Amino acid sequence: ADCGLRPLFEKKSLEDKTERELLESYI
Amino acid sequence: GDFEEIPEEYL
Amino acid sequence: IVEGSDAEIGMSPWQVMLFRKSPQELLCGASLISDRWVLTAAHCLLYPPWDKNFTENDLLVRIGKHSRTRYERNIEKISMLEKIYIHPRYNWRENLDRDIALMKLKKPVAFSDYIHPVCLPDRETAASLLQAGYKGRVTGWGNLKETGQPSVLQVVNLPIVERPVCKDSTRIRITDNMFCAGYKPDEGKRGDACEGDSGGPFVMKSPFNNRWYQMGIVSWGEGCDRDGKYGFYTHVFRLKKWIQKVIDQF
Ligand SMILES: COc1cc(C(=O)N2CCOC(C)(C)C2)cc2nc(NCc3cccc(Cl)c3)oc12
Ligand SMILES: *[C@@H]1O[C@H](CO)[C@@H](O)[C@H](O)[C@H]1NC(C)=O
Repeated sequence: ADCGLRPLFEKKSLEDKTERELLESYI
Repeated sequence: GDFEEIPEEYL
Repeated sequence: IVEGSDAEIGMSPWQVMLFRKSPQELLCGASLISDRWVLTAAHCLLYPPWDKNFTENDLLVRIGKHSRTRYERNIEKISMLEKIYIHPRYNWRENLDRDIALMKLKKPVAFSDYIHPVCLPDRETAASLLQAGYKGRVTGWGNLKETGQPSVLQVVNLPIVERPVCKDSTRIRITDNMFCAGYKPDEGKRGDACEGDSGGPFVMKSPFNNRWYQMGIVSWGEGCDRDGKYGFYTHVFRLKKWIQKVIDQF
Protein backbone atom coordinates (compact mmCIF):
# COMPACT_ATOMS: atom_id res chain seq x y z
CA ALA A 1 0.00 0.00 0.00
CA ASP A 2 3.06 2.19 0.70
CA CYS A 3 5.01 1.19 -2.44
CA GLY A 4 6.98 3.85 -4.30
CA LEU A 5 7.00 6.40 -1.45
CA ARG A 6 10.55 6.89 -0.19
CA PRO A 7 11.13 7.24 3.58
CA LEU A 8 13.71 10.01 3.08
CA PHE A 9 11.79 11.85 0.32
CA GLU A 10 8.00 11.54 -0.25
CA LYS A 11 7.39 10.33 3.34
CA LYS A 12 9.01 13.55 4.66
CA SER A 13 7.80 15.75 1.76
CA LEU A 14 11.39 16.32 0.61
CA GLU A 15 12.33 16.31 -3.07
CA ASP A 16 15.50 14.87 -4.55
CA LYS A 17 17.78 17.06 -6.72
CA THR A 18 16.53 15.91 -10.17
CA GLU A 19 12.95 14.65 -9.80
CA ARG A 20 11.68 18.00 -11.13
CA GLU A 21 13.45 17.12 -14.43
CA LEU A 22 11.13 14.09 -14.68
CA LEU A 23 8.00 16.10 -13.79
CA GLU A 24 8.85 18.79 -16.39
CA SER A 25 9.11 16.05 -19.09
CA TYR A 26 5.55 14.85 -18.34
CA ILE A 27 3.99 17.38 -20.69
CA GLY B 1 38.99 -8.71 -3.78
CA ASP B 2 37.69 -5.24 -4.61
CA PHE B 3 34.68 -5.97 -2.40
CA GLU B 4 34.88 -5.77 1.37
CA GLU B 5 34.30 -9.09 3.11
CA ILE B 6 30.76 -9.95 4.08
CA PRO B 7 29.93 -11.36 7.57
CA GLU B 8 30.31 -15.18 7.50
CA GLU B 9 26.61 -15.70 8.45
CA TYR B 10 25.57 -14.72 4.89
CA LEU B 11 27.90 -17.28 3.34
CA ILE C 1 25.94 4.09 -15.49
CA VAL C 2 27.68 6.38 -17.98
CA GLU C 3 27.48 10.18 -17.58
CA GLY C 4 25.25 9.94 -14.50
CA SER C 5 25.78 11.33 -11.00
CA ASP C 6 26.12 9.98 -7.43
CA ALA C 7 22.80 8.91 -5.89
CA GLU C 8 21.49 10.83 -2.87
CA ILE C 9 21.17 8.80 0.34
CA GLY C 10 17.85 6.88 0.26
CA MET C 11 17.20 8.08 -3.32
CA SER C 12 16.49 4.59 -4.68
CA PRO C 13 15.54 2.45 -1.64
CA TRP C 14 14.23 -0.35 -3.90
CA GLN C 15 17.73 -0.74 -5.47
CA VAL C 16 19.07 -4.25 -5.13
CA MET C 17 22.59 -5.47 -5.82
CA LEU C 18 22.93 -9.03 -7.06
CA PHE C 19 26.25 -10.21 -5.65
CA ARG C 20 28.12 -13.30 -6.79
CA LYS C 21 29.90 -15.54 -4.32
CA SER C 22 33.19 -17.23 -5.24
CA PRO C 23 34.05 -15.11 -6.78
CA GLN C 24 32.96 -11.94 -4.95
CA GLU C 25 31.71 -9.54 -7.68
CA LEU C 26 28.81 -7.42 -8.95
CA LEU C 27 26.45 -9.71 -10.89
CA CYS C 28 23.66 -7.31 -11.86
CA GLY C 29 21.14 -4.87 -10.55
CA ALA C 30 17.65 -5.71 -9.44
CA SER C 31 14.78 -4.12 -7.51
CA LEU C 32 12.72 -4.81 -4.39
CA ILE C 33 9.00 -5.18 -5.15
CA SER C 34 7.76 -6.56 -1.80
CA ASP C 35 9.30 -7.87 1.40
CA ARG C 36 9.92 -11.30 -0.27
CA TRP C 37 10.24 -10.60 -4.04
CA VAL C 38 13.08 -9.15 -6.14
CA LEU C 39 12.79 -8.29 -9.88
CA THR C 40 15.70 -8.48 -12.32
CA ALA C 41 16.61 -9.26 -15.97
CA ALA C 42 16.58 -12.97 -16.94
CA HIS C 43 19.95 -12.56 -18.68
CA CYS C 44 21.54 -11.69 -15.31
CA LEU C 45 20.81 -15.31 -14.33
CA LEU C 46 20.61 -17.30 -17.52
CA TYR C 47 22.59 -16.46 -20.66
CA PRO C 48 24.17 -19.49 -22.44
CA PRO C 49 26.20 -17.46 -25.03
CA TRP C 50 28.21 -16.07 -22.10
CA ASP C 51 28.12 -19.36 -20.06
CA LYS C 52 25.88 -17.70 -17.46
CA ASN C 53 23.61 -20.09 -15.58
CA PHE C 54 23.32 -19.08 -11.92
CA THR C 55 21.45 -21.19 -9.38
CA GLU C 56 19.98 -19.90 -6.06
CA ASN C 57 23.06 -20.74 -3.99
CA ASP C 58 25.44 -18.86 -6.32
CA LEU C 59 24.08 -15.41 -5.45
CA LEU C 60 23.14 -13.06 -2.65
CA VAL C 61 20.74 -10.16 -2.62
CA ARG C 62 22.08 -6.93 -1.01
CA ILE C 63 19.46 -4.27 -0.31
CA GLY C 64 19.75 -0.76 1.15
CA LYS C 65 23.18 -0.17 -0.39
CA HIS C 66 24.89 3.04 -1.51
CA SER C 67 28.62 2.27 -1.56
CA ARG C 68 29.45 -0.30 -4.29
CA THR C 69 32.23 -2.23 -2.49
CA ARG C 70 31.80 -1.62 1.27
CA TYR C 71 29.87 -3.78 3.66
CA GLU C 72 27.37 -1.20 4.91
CA ARG C 73 27.00 -2.40 8.47
CA ASN C 74 23.64 -1.48 10.10
CA ILE C 75 22.31 -0.16 6.77
CA GLU C 76 22.36 -2.82 4.11
CA LYS C 77 20.60 -6.16 4.48
CA ILE C 78 21.87 -9.34 2.85
CA SER C 79 19.31 -11.97 1.72
CA MET C 80 19.54 -15.56 0.52
CA LEU C 81 17.50 -16.78 -2.47
CA GLU C 82 14.74 -19.37 -2.03
CA LYS C 83 13.89 -19.73 -5.74
CA ILE C 84 14.57 -18.11 -9.10
CA TYR C 85 11.73 -17.86 -11.67
CA ILE C 86 12.66 -16.96 -15.22
CA HIS C 87 10.00 -16.07 -17.83
CA PRO C 88 9.35 -19.31 -19.79
CA ARG C 89 9.36 -17.36 -23.08
CA TYR C 90 12.54 -15.42 -22.35
CA ASN C 91 14.42 -15.34 -25.67
CA TRP C 92 18.11 -15.72 -24.81
CA ARG C 93 18.78 -17.24 -28.28
CA GLU C 94 18.01 -14.06 -30.14
CA ASN C 95 17.12 -10.56 -28.95
CA LEU C 96 16.48 -10.91 -25.15
CA ASP C 97 12.70 -10.65 -25.65
CA ARG C 98 10.99 -10.87 -22.21
CA ASP C 99 14.26 -10.25 -20.35
CA ILE C 100 12.70 -10.69 -16.89
CA ALA C 101 13.05 -12.89 -13.83
CA LEU C 102 11.81 -13.00 -10.24
CA MET C 103 13.66 -14.16 -7.11
CA LYS C 104 11.85 -15.12 -3.89
CA LEU C 105 13.88 -14.42 -0.72
CA LYS C 106 14.26 -17.03 2.02
CA LYS C 107 13.16 -14.55 4.69
CA PRO C 108 11.21 -11.27 4.48
CA VAL C 109 13.45 -8.17 4.52
CA ALA C 110 12.58 -5.47 7.09
CA PHE C 111 11.84 -2.12 5.46
CA SER C 112 13.82 0.91 6.68
CA ASP C 113 14.81 4.43 5.59
CA TYR C 114 17.10 2.73 3.04
CA ILE C 115 14.98 -0.29 2.08
CA HIS C 116 11.53 0.16 0.53
CA PRO C 117 9.65 -1.36 -2.38
CA VAL C 118 8.89 0.26 -5.72
CA CYS C 119 5.42 0.09 -7.29
CA LEU C 120 4.61 -1.90 -10.42
CA PRO C 121 2.46 -0.09 -13.05
CA ASP C 122 -1.08 -0.99 -13.98
CA ARG C 123 -2.46 -0.45 -17.53
CA GLU C 124 -3.35 3.17 -16.78
CA THR C 125 0.13 4.02 -15.40
CA ALA C 126 1.77 2.57 -18.51
CA ALA C 127 -0.64 4.36 -20.83
CA SER C 128 -0.15 7.74 -19.09
CA LEU C 129 3.64 7.63 -18.64
CA LEU C 130 5.24 5.44 -21.34
CA GLN C 131 5.36 8.17 -23.91
CA ALA C 132 8.17 9.42 -26.13
CA GLY C 133 9.97 12.32 -24.43
CA TYR C 134 8.79 11.46 -20.89
CA LYS C 135 11.86 10.79 -18.72
CA GLY C 136 12.57 7.94 -16.37
CA ARG C 137 15.43 7.26 -14.03
CA VAL C 138 18.03 4.46 -14.26
CA THR C 139 20.25 3.49 -11.34
CA GLY C 140 23.10 1.01 -10.80
CA TRP C 141 26.71 0.23 -9.80
CA GLY C 142 27.74 -0.74 -13.32
CA ASN C 143 30.66 0.60 -15.34
CA LEU C 144 31.15 4.36 -15.75
CA LYS C 145 32.43 3.90 -19.33
CA GLU C 146 32.04 1.35 -22.11
CA THR C 147 35.76 0.36 -22.13
CA GLY C 148 36.07 2.78 -14.50
CA GLN C 149 33.83 1.62 -11.64
CA PRO C 150 31.85 3.92 -9.23
CA SER C 151 32.38 4.41 -5.50
CA VAL C 152 28.62 4.81 -4.94
CA LEU C 153 25.27 4.09 -6.67
CA GLN C 154 24.88 6.10 -9.90
CA VAL C 155 21.73 7.76 -11.24
CA VAL C 156 20.78 9.11 -14.69
CA ASN C 157 17.50 10.51 -16.02
CA LEU C 158 16.75 9.60 -19.68
CA PRO C 159 13.88 10.25 -22.09
CA ILE C 160 11.77 7.47 -23.62
CA VAL C 161 12.36 7.39 -27.40
CA GLU C 162 9.81 6.95 -30.27
CA ARG C 163 9.46 3.26 -31.31
CA PRO C 164 10.56 3.91 -34.96
CA VAL C 165 13.71 5.73 -33.80
CA CYS C 166 14.50 2.81 -31.44
CA LYS C 167 14.07 0.32 -34.32
CA ASP C 168 16.10 2.44 -36.77
CA SER C 169 19.08 2.63 -34.34
CA THR C 170 19.80 -1.11 -34.53
CA ARG C 171 19.71 -4.23 -36.69
CA ILE C 172 18.27 -6.24 -33.76
CA ARG C 173 14.53 -7.08 -33.88
CA ILE C 174 12.77 -4.87 -31.32
CA THR C 175 9.59 -6.34 -29.80
CA ASP C 176 6.53 -4.81 -28.10
CA ASN C 177 7.99 -6.15 -24.81
CA MET C 178 10.86 -3.62 -25.07
CA PHE C 179 11.13 0.15 -25.10
CA CYS C 180 14.22 2.28 -25.59
CA ALA C 181 15.51 5.38 -23.85
CA GLY C 182 18.35 7.91 -24.02
CA TYR C 183 19.28 11.17 -25.71
CA LYS C 184 19.69 11.70 -29.46
CA PRO C 185 23.01 13.13 -30.81
CA ASP C 186 21.45 16.57 -31.47
CA GLU C 187 19.97 16.74 -27.92
CA GLY C 188 23.48 17.42 -26.50
CA LYS C 189 22.89 15.58 -23.18
CA ARG C 190 24.24 12.08 -22.60
CA GLY C 191 23.80 9.07 -20.35
CA ASP C 192 23.17 5.33 -20.42
CA ALA C 193 23.39 2.14 -18.47
CA CYS C 194 26.46 -0.04 -18.90
CA GLU C 195 27.95 -3.46 -17.92
CA GLY C 196 26.76 -4.36 -14.40
CA ASP C 197 23.55 -2.27 -14.58
CA SER C 198 21.34 -4.91 -16.27
CA GLY C 199 18.46 -6.04 -14.11
CA GLY C 200 18.19 -2.65 -12.38
CA PRO C 201 15.10 -0.41 -12.55
CA PHE C 202 13.94 2.27 -14.98
CA VAL C 203 11.54 4.23 -12.76
CA MET C 204 9.14 7.14 -13.25
CA LYS C 205 7.39 9.29 -10.64
CA SER C 206 3.69 9.45 -11.39
CA PRO C 207 2.54 13.08 -11.37
CA PHE C 208 -0.99 11.78 -10.54
CA ASN C 209 -0.27 10.09 -7.22
CA ASN C 210 3.38 11.06 -6.59
CA ARG C 211 4.56 7.44 -6.33
CA TRP C 212 7.52 5.83 -8.08
CA TYR C 213 6.72 3.04 -10.55
CA GLN C 214 9.16 0.65 -12.16
CA MET C 215 8.33 0.93 -15.84
CA GLY C 216 11.42 -0.84 -17.22
CA ILE C 217 14.19 -3.26 -16.43
CA VAL C 218 17.66 -2.44 -17.71
CA SER C 219 18.21 -5.02 -20.48
CA TRP C 220 20.78 -4.25 -23.22
CA GLY C 221 22.64 -1.72 -25.35
CA GLU C 222 25.08 -1.75 -28.22
CA GLY C 223 28.06 -0.60 -26.18
CA CYS C 224 27.28 2.15 -23.68
CA ASP C 225 26.34 5.81 -24.28
CA ARG C 226 27.20 5.68 -27.98
CA ASP C 227 25.93 8.46 -30.25
CA GLY C 228 22.88 7.22 -32.14
CA LYS C 229 22.43 4.18 -29.87
CA TYR C 230 19.86 3.74 -27.10
CA GLY C 231 19.31 1.55 -24.05
CA PHE C 232 16.65 -1.16 -24.32
CA TYR C 233 14.44 -1.88 -21.37
CA THR C 234 12.04 -4.68 -20.55
CA HIS C 235 8.44 -3.30 -20.62
CA VAL C 236 7.34 -4.26 -17.10
CA PHE C 237 3.63 -3.64 -17.63
CA ARG C 238 3.49 -5.88 -20.72
CA LEU C 239 4.92 -8.72 -18.56
CA LYS C 240 2.83 -8.05 -15.43
CA LYS C 241 0.42 -10.98 -16.04
CA TRP C 242 3.45 -13.26 -15.71
CA ILE C 243 4.67 -11.37 -12.58
CA GLN C 244 1.18 -11.67 -11.02
CA LYS C 245 0.95 -15.37 -11.96
CA VAL C 246 4.28 -16.22 -10.31
CA ILE C 247 3.63 -14.26 -7.10
CA ASP C 248 0.06 -15.66 -6.84
CA GLN C 249 1.22 -19.29 -7.23
CA PHE C 250 4.43 -19.19 -5.20
C1 LIG D 1 23.25 -10.59 -22.96
O1 LIG D 1 23.17 -9.24 -22.45
C2 LIG D 1 23.66 -8.27 -23.32
C3 LIG D 1 24.01 -8.47 -24.67
C4 LIG D 1 24.50 -7.39 -25.42
C5 LIG D 1 24.88 -7.59 -26.88
O2 LIG D 1 26.09 -7.69 -27.15
N1 LIG D 1 23.93 -7.71 -27.83
C6 LIG D 1 24.31 -7.91 -29.26
C7 LIG D 1 23.50 -9.09 -29.78
O3 LIG D 1 22.09 -8.83 -29.47
C8 LIG D 1 21.63 -8.67 -28.10
C9 LIG D 1 20.20 -8.21 -28.11
C10 LIG D 1 21.77 -9.98 -27.32
C11 LIG D 1 22.48 -7.55 -27.48
C12 LIG D 1 24.64 -6.11 -24.85
C13 LIG D 1 24.29 -5.92 -23.53
N2 LIG D 1 24.30 -4.85 -22.72
C14 LIG D 1 23.89 -5.25 -21.53
N3 LIG D 1 23.76 -4.53 -20.42
C15 LIG D 1 24.46 -3.24 -20.33
C16 LIG D 1 23.62 -2.12 -20.95
C17 LIG D 1 24.33 -1.15 -21.66
C18 LIG D 1 23.65 -0.07 -22.24
C19 LIG D 1 22.26 0.05 -22.11
C20 LIG D 1 21.53 -0.93 -21.40
CL1 LIG D 1 19.81 -0.79 -21.26
C21 LIG D 1 22.23 -2.03 -20.81
O4 LIG D 1 23.56 -6.56 -21.55
C22 LIG D 1 23.82 -7.00 -22.79
C1 LIG E 1 21.48 -24.55 -16.11
O1 LIG E 1 21.61 -25.22 -14.84
C2 LIG E 1 20.49 -26.05 -14.48
C3 LIG E 1 20.65 -26.59 -13.06
O2 LIG E 1 21.87 -27.33 -12.96
C4 LIG E 1 20.32 -27.15 -15.55
O3 LIG E 1 19.27 -28.08 -15.23
C5 LIG E 1 20.06 -26.45 -16.89
O4 LIG E 1 19.79 -27.40 -17.92
C6 LIG E 1 21.25 -25.56 -17.25
N1 LIG E 1 20.83 -24.83 -18.44
C7 LIG E 1 21.62 -24.45 -19.46
C8 LIG E 1 23.10 -24.75 -19.43
O5 LIG E 1 21.12 -23.86 -20.40
